[PDB]
Amino acid sequence: NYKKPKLLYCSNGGHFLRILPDGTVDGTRDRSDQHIQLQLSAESAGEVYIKGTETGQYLAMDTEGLLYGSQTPNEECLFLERLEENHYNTYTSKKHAEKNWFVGLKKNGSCKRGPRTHYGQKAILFLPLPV
Ligand SMILES: O=S(=O)(O)OC[C@H]1O[C@@](COS(=O)(=O)O)(O[C@H]2O[C@H](COS(=O)(=O)O)[C@@H](OS(=O)(=O)O)[C@H](OS(=O)(=O)O)[C@H]2OS(=O)(=O)O)[C@@H](OS(=O)(=O)O)[C@@H]1OS(=O)(=O)O
Repeated sequence: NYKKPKLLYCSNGGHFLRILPDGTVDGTRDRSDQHIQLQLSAESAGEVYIKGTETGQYLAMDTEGLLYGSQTPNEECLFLERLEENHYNTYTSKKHAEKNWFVGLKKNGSCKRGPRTHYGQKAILFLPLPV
């Protein structure tokens, strides 16, 4: 929540989180892709935004539970950051917090849906690395 740009790596299937020019969100194993470089920033304590440096779009979660890219920052773009016991990070949707809907990636690299996520899954665990 912080100063240099980062990558976000998910060890479930070995993919980095990725934000595309058309507004779609997925994951990839190709460490050279320019759409995987991210800039995090802190609202207040334990709350963050996540932006793609190349396109300029913000990460968001919609009413059905899927991830997508937004040109303007809004309430659907805010997330709750947690440093877990095993020392990974998790991100929870603010607007849908009463249901425990997480950001996550499937074994095949496409995005998980909010309603299909739980505490304990490999899919929800992320690790920040330097670009
Ligand atoms: O066809 S299976 O019965 O093998 O199910 C595999 C799919 O289930 C997930 C979770 O999907 S969900 O129901 O929408 O939440 O993974 C779950 O099952 C796999 C298989 O292992 S098992 O011993 O046969 O149950 C487990 O992965 S692993 O430990 O074998 O590496 C998952 O455990 S883990 O969280 O990755 O450690 C297990 O998750 S859970 O405890 O039931 O929540 C899907 O994986 S997912 O993409 O991470 O959501 C599997 O979908 S798949 O693309 O067909 O592989």
